[PDB]
Amino acid sequence: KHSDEYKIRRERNNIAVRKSRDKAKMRNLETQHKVLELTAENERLQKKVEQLSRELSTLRNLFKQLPEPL
Amino acid sequence: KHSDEYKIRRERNNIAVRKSRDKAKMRNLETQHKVLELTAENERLQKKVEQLSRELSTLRNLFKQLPEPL
DNA sequence: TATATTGCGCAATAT
DNA sequence: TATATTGCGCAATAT
Repeated sequence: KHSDEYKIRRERNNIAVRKSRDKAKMRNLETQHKVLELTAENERLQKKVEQLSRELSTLRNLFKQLPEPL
Repeated sequence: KHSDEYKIRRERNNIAVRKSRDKAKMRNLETQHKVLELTAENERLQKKVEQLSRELSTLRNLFKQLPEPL
């Protein structure tokens, strides 16, 4: 339209749209950051699992003969 | 509204834009799905770490004054 | 003469 | 009389 109330409401909506779009950009960046954090924690936990496995293999490899006197 | 070539170019761009925006929506869904998958794998790995801890503590808890005949 | 992506406004809709 | 979100077109830009 062309009324003065129309122009002010449009100006305000354009402001809100810019704000909402900027907020969505920040959310998407936060989602990317979360993917990186979970990937790092996944690699930490998997290395921890493997570490425990390697320490148990060495614990069983050398164990071979637990004394059986009789 | 410059020419007939203008109208066809705009029609083709509107098609491309709708396609591009749909592709972005599917990409964002893929990122959400990835977050869920990493979250599930992180819970599986943390449970595995805790299981290995519990099986080690109970192993050494029954371990007591293991023979030292001197 | 091609499609793909993106900042912006609009209008409809949602809160 | 409020802002927030979203489908769509436009024009500029990128590939």
